[PDB]
Amino acid sequence: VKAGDWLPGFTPREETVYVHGGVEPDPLTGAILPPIYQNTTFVQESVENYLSKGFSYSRTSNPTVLSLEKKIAEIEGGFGACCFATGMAATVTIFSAFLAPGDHCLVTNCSYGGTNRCARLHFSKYNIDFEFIDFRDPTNVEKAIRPQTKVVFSESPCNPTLYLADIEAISQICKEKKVLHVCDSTFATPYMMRPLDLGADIVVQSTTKYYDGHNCTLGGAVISSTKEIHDKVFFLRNVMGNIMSAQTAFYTLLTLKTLPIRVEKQSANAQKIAEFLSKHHKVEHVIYPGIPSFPQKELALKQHKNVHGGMLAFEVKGGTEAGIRMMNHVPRPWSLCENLGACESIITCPAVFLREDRLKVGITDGFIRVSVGIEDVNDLIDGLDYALSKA
Amino acid sequence: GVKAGDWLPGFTPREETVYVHGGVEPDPLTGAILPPIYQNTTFVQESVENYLSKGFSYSRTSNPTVLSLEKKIAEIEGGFGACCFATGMAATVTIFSAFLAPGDHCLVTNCSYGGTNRCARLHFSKYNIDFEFIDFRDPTNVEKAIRPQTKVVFSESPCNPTLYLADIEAISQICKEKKVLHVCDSTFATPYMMRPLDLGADIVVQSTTKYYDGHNCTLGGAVISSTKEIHDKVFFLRNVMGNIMSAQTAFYTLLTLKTLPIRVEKQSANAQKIAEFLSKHHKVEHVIYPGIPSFPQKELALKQHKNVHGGMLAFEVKGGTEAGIRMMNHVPRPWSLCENLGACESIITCPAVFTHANMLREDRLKVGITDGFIRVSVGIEDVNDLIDGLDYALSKA
Amino acid sequence: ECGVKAGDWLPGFTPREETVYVHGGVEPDPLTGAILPPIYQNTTFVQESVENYLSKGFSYSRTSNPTVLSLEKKIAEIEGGFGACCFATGMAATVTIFSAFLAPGDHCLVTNCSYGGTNRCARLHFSKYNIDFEFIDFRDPTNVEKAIRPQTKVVFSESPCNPTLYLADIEAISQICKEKKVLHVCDSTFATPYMMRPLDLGADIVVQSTTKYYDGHNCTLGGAVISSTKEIHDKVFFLRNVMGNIMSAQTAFYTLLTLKTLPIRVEKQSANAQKIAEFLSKHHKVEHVIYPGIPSFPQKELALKQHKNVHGGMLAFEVKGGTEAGIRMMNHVPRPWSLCENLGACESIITCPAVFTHANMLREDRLKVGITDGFIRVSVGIEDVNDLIDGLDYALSKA
Amino acid sequence: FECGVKAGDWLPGFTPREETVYVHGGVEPDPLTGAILPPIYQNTTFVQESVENYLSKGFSYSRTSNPTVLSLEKKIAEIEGGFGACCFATGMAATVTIFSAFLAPGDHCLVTNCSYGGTNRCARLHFSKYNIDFEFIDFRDPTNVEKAIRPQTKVVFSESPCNPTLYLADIEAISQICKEKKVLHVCDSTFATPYMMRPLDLGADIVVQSTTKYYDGHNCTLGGAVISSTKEIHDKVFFLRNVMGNIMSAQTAFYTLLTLKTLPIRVEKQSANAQKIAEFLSKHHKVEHVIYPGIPSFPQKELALKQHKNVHGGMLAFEVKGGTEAGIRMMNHVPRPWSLCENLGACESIITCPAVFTHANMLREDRLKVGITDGFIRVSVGIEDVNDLIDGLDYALSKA
Ligand SMILES: *Cc1c(COP(=O)(O)O)cnc(C)c1O
Ligand SMILES: *Cc1c(COP(=O)(O)O)cnc(C)c1O
Ligand SMILES: *Cc1c(COP(=O)(O)O)cnc(C)c1O
Ligand SMILES: *Cc1c(COP(=O)(O)O)cnc(C)c1O
Repeated sequence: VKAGDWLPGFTPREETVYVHGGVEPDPLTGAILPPIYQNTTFVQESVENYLSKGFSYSRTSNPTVLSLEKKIAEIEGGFGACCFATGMAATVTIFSAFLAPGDHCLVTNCSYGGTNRCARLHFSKYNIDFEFIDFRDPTNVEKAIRPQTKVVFSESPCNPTLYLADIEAISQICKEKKVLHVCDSTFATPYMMRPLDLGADIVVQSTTKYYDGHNCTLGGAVISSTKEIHDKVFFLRNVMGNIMSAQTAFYTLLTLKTLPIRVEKQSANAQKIAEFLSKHHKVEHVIYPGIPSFPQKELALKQHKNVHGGMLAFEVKGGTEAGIRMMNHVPRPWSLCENLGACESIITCPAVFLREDRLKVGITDGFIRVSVGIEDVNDLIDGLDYALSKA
Repeated sequence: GVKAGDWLPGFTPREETVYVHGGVEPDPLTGAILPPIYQNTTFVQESVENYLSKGFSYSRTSNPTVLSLEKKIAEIEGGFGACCFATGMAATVTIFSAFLAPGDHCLVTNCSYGGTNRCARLHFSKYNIDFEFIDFRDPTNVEKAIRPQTKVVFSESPCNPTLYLADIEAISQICKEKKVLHVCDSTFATPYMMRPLDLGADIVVQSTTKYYDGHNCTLGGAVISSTKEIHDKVFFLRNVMGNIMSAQTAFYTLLTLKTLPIRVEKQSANAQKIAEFLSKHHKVEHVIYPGIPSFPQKELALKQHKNVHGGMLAFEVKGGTEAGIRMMNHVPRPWSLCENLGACESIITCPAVFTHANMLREDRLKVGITDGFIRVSVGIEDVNDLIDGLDYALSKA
Repeated sequence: ECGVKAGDWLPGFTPREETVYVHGGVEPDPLTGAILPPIYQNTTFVQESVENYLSKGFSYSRTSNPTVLSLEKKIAEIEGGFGACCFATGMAATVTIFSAFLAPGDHCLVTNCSYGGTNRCARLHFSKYNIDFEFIDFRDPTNVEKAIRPQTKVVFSESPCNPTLYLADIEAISQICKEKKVLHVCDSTFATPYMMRPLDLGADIVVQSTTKYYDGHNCTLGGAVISSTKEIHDKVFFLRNVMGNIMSAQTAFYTLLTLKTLPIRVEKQSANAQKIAEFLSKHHKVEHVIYPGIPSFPQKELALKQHKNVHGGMLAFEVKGGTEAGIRMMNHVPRPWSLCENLGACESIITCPAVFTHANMLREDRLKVGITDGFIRVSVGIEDVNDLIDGLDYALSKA
Repeated sequence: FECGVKAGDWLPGFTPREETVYVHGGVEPDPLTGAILPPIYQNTTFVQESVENYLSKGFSYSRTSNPTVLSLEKKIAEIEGGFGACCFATGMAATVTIFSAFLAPGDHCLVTNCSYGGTNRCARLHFSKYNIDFEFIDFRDPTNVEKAIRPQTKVVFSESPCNPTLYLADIEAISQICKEKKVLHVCDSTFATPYMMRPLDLGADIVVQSTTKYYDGHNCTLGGAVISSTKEIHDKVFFLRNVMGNIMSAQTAFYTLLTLKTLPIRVEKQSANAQKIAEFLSKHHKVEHVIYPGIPSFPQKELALKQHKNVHGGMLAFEVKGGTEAGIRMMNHVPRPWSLCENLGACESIITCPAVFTHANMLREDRLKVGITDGFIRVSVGIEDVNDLIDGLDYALSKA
């Protein structure tokens, strides 16, 4: 083999896949990065050679988006991947493809609020029955499955309570029951957990959070384990017109190269911050998979690779008013906003951004979600200490 | 005392002024004449109490650049509001997802855009929604087919690719009398030639990919709503389905929309000349263009078309499918053999051999797509080069 | 006849003007068929071997880039030159000209009412290199003939001039410089190739600020040097690599998009400008109007000989009442007008050089370069001309 | 620590630590919208509200200044520890602006003889035509710089580490010498990055950066930066950048603002991988010499540990046994994940041989005078798994 070739029998290791996976220099010019195909249509050789070069119209497929999809499928370990404008678009495409009137769908009751509301308020009007259950015990999944059940939709770790779901056990249950297991691994990243290695049928990802990790783009990704699922997803994406654009795909191809080192820094910072918070006299409870008080420490040790993530949560003593004061006084470098998984550490209120339906979802009084970034951990802890001084 | 930066109080801007400036003012912070690109996911909040005080939180729900474009588009189309989407298909599917439910009936023109038709029949009907495809050239047919289950009447004019016209005013009168939502896709028309919201339509769907862009650069869609209620439901469902337009695409479209009037004027003058040339060419059987006397709906065209008759035309070659294939395989530069329309670059397509090549012949003659039908999207090149290329190609058929 | 197929031009085809603006120097992407050139937003290019170094034509984006190269071939075709080199700004292009073709002890003739950037560039920077710049009247070519020295290497003309709209006979000056064997460089930013191509008229080098009409949307900055011979082009290319002022791929993509509508943009701008100049010429508050399309124009013979299709989107006038009247007018110019510094855009722009850009310079020099006290520069856009005239009328009512 | 600041403010008197500055320096949420990232002002001109309020909002024309570029410039000035900074289309543009602003006919300028080939070519092929004398000397000894200073000397242009021999220059001693002799000190710290060495901290007057390499670190954009220690130097550079029309674009500034946030962790990973790779290469039968500041064989190890912070860098060099032919064989058989190209400092590992690619048309004596031997290989270590990089290098050396 010569320059530009991978060694025969090569299995690139993880970080190599994040830097190089599924992307090669441009054949025409040798450009080390994939050029941006900011372009609607593609000229055909003739009528008989329609699609001979692989492209026709950017709503159906785009070369930059295709390069990103190949990289994403390689990173998550699936057959194929389809990229979308947003993570909600990926979720909605899954629900549109695999649910018909009369079908049943099991969802984790602490899913992302957008997923829950899109199921509850929109798709329910098509006479699809969504049942929200506790995924912490896989036996609940096994006993709630009906003959009409098509999709089991898990999420691990959960937004924002950080509950874990045993992806391997749930997937075994679903294979025995012949139902599609879809897993939302946005909080974990493939660097900490790949549900496809654990038997899941589909992975859904909001690339907005960690794939980007720069507060730059929006994006979604559906990673399919087989060709049939992938082809159904691709067809429906073309039908619904929610494909990701070439510029976003270029941004994400760039940002994905640093996901491992970013997540390593974020999870080290998060470990230190969780320990600090767990020894703080104004903090009632701290949720982080890496500290011994984590209720699902056994599952986290079984399921998490490399790290325990940049996401944590905590409750301030005194409830809603103390939490609101603290968040109103959290100083820079923190940012009080709605995203997560970025270089910029973010602090959020889930509720104030009915308590009867929220206390059942785990978001109790004074629940604070923390997305740790890559700043100096001491500056972050200084800001947190000052903010807690106002609680 | 009107000063620099203000509009004169009682002076409504005219059309081209609206296309250049509509709904976009210089950046308050810096004075930037173009609004900056908010290539940015999230927006910092001043406090928990002052949530959304500056109007933004998350770009999937709303983005400042996208919002500027939406204000310009709503101004140009003459509606209350607008929501911009990643594609035109996204906008159409958002309409269908918002206003249809199992058991409802929806009327669509049988010569709709292929994507609209395929989206209805292969996806939404699995939700037990009945889509009936009737001929919209006679509004009394729409008046007949409306039932108590009917919720949406989906018209298109001019139609892709047959350029059939629908009388938006008469159809809107019908739907208003019958209390049913009239949605019109005027992508082929552009707001410069026809504004369905002026003609009584309740919703307009646009694929900004075509003429709003006009440069083969971006994908995009738009839903322009006549009332606050329709706009609010479209906005909510767009946030739910995550198919909003990107900020970079919105910037591109804000740039290209400024030249839509002159672009469409050049394209339509070129198209008139090309249609006349084709109509007096011996290897051409039929020519379809609203601006030549042989157009079957000349009365409606003169009634509801403004300024121009469009850059789209169509024609049939003598000898049918094989002759059309030969000709299209021999259409030289400056022409492009591809799938888009409405761009500065002139484009030749065969919907029977490219878009509906997998479709059977028996049902493609019902869409009016004869085999040998050729869709022409005229660009802004010198019309003599375009005619020379067409003549060379026709010599091969 | 022939047997060319789709994607081919007819044999020996010479595209007409507008066709060159839409398609010139750009073919679909050979790899994918993409109708537009993809953006090569990347720094370095991988080589397949030591032997095949540069075999695919690219190594490093500072030296050259595929998107920039597409734009450069298009611009060379549009201006009718051998080659083109694209730069980050128009001033970058001009500075590269001056850096390449002047040395200590050399003489260079510049039009006295040149653009302020070129004048400042020569007087405040390059003069330090013992290059002697002389600023003369270019409205009479015999002035150019009489000012040429044995040490002269460059004659830098500009037509129409920024902002006086003075013209220069590019053909006669080109004849003079050919006779005495000195390089003729011409800045035709204000004209655009759609109105005047100096290389057609015997110029050796054309300099363009693509920021203005090439862009025409107030979006990007950019410059271009178009060379009539391979030797000049190679010198410019080498120095552009040395100085690191190449245009970026994103800017090149923007300009490739915007250039496609320059003909229709300029047609609309010039029709609007003709109507606006005719309106202002009759105006109570207006002292003079300067536009090549009205009989008032002093150099109308040269304009009719030298201008193709249009007389441009630029005009200028003088408000009666001096600097205070100018200031009142500017302070009350309403939308759709904009009070700013660019020109050639779809958005109509208006400004007064004496109180904004040239406020620091002494009145004697302003009058020396023809910029009177009430001088107003007007870049006409593509808005409805009636709204523009209404705005001008109100602003003048406050004068 | 008893104050009353709230969300959006820094703590009073706060000086953030290094990584915090890389993420947040020079940048705050957008006042209009709260946008956490600076919007891209893809925009030429800026409307003025009045004749009297001209420039009251800070901007007029993007060739002179642009808000995105200014945000990046503030971040860079904070990161390098300087008064001000101006950003340019390329690094060569930054260097060219320095040479244009501070040199006149008859002036003398000392340049490190192993400077980046572009700077050397810039000096000899273009600026020397203005009767500016450029003398190229060995900067590894500050006494050489002091003895080589002439009455007409105005600029001393150091580089450390130098492209590509990785020679070091004692920035602090050279700065002391220049400050005594009242001469400008410009330092090209492109290879080092501010994360490893900040020459303004060590007394330099001007820092020149190619943001193309490590600031970007993604093979994405070109750019340059001039960081000035005083307002006077900064104003001179600003004025001349407006004259030269070589300012950075807003889009490039946005890209670089994005990528600068990960420079610390990127450089940490790159330098750890580079330490391992240099050891593995110090260790090979086909390798004659390895040059990396982090291994004991480095000739300037003492200066390296005095001057370098946190890391020893992602750049290394070595020389294969067997000269140009073995070097060519290895280069022709360097497999993925390596790339054979001309940039450096990126996430993608890059390898090249200057004597056969960029300096191939250069005389051999001229190359050996700069220390570019026949088997000389320049290695830019990325952030891939170091074992894959080592396997690729081992396969390539097997075919040498
Ligand atoms: C944010 C999020 C989503 C939605 O992705 P978007 O890009 O915002 O549409 C889905 N799932 C999870 C777990 C998320 O955190
Ligand atoms: C092309 C087209 C569409 C689809 O719009 P996209 O932007 O391609 O998704 C819808 N309607 C009509 C009339 C069209 O021509
Ligand atoms: C504006 C202008 C220039 C300078 O070009 P920039 O892109 O602004 O640097 C040069 N010449 C003329 C005639 C101009 O109008
Ligand atoms: C690459 C480089 C430069 C030139 O910077 P560009 O961005 O390529 O113009 C200058 N100095 C050093 C040390 C370099 O490595």
